[PDB]
Amino acid sequence: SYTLPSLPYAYDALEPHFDKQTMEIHHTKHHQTYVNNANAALESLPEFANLPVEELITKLDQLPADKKTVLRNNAGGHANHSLFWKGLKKGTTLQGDLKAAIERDFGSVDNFKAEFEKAAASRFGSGWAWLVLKGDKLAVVSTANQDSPLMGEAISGASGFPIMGLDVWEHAYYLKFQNRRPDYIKEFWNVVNWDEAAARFAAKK
Amino acid sequence: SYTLPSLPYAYDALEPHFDKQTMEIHHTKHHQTYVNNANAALESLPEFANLPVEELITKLDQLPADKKTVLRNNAGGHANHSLFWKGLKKGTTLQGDLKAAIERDFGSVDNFKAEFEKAAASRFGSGWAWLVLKGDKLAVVSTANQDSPLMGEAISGASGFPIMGLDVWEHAYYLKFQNRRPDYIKEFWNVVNWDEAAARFAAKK
Ligand SMILES: [Mn+2]
Ligand SMILES: [Mn+2]
Repeated sequence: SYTLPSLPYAYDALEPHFDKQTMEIHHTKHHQTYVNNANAALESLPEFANLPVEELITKLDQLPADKKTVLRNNAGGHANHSLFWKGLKKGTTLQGDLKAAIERDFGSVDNFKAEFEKAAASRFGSGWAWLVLKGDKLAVVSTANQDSPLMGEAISGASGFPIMGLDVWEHAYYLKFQNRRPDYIKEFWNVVNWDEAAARFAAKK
Repeated sequence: SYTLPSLPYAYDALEPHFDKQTMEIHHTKHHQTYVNNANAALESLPEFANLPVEELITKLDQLPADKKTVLRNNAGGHANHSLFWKGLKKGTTLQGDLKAAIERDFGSVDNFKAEFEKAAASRFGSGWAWLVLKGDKLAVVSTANQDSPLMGEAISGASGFPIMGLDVWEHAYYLKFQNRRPDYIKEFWNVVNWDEAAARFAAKK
């Protein structure tokens, strides 16, 4: 039984970058729905229901053929948004090991940002832009809908351990930005939680 | 080169069903961008640039590998939205041979509406819900992002001649309905142009 996590901050804690109205709807309506549908799909699968959502999405091919898609979509949605909320915070600073790794793997922070922005803006339709750790190297990848790199290349077209990510489904930015996804992407730099990103980069698991 | 077609009515002609602000943005920003992106990719393809968009999406497999996805997405977007605007109109009535065909193929108008509503709601992520004519029979199907049944089954996962369609990308309904897509789908019944659908059904292609 998956529980919708509470946000680690107020709905307007990311203002003036991400709007409070969207933060509320995004959490209480969209995430709520993924949790509901994932839970409904796992009702007849107690063997899989006890696994953490992050582990479940790595075992999608282990599910009954008729449960793969519904759980890929909703367990993926739950896993992705849970990471999203924790990966957002104002006032942090990229530094330490993670900053060194980005400069090492991308040449510079600006280099990395340009590549991330490209992935985020070029994601056609619904999806996510990610900064992942593929073994020893950091990389920028994107996925469609609620797919996660944790699902593997065969399913998601991407792979690696997510360090941080940006939701580019239109519901994530339409109320305030409408079609202006690039403005939303720029604002993201102001709220991406480098402290949590650093924590994940340290864990690597 | 492609050009953004003018709407067949004022931006507020679909009120109180589809909001005027969305009609404006959807047309002048979203549709415009597909036209812009398609033209940019076709600049270097004089042998394809002269083709009507509806014809171009039937030959995506003929394009250079590096041009297939960008044109599938943008030429698809242009073709889809062009159909969409003409497929909307207030005050129409589903009747004639189209209605009889719907009743024959789905058992009843209400049965058809339920199936269309289901397909429209079940399209996960960005996409379209379609009423298509194939094998001389009407059927409900959905496609991802800007894919069209006219692109064929291999690419779009669907086939047939579109009679009418509903855009379920979040930008099409978020301003007024937010996450409540089913409500948006219900309102669609109030603006779906049965006259144009009937004309398309008559022509058969
Ligand atoms: Mn989201
Ligand atoms: Mn659209």
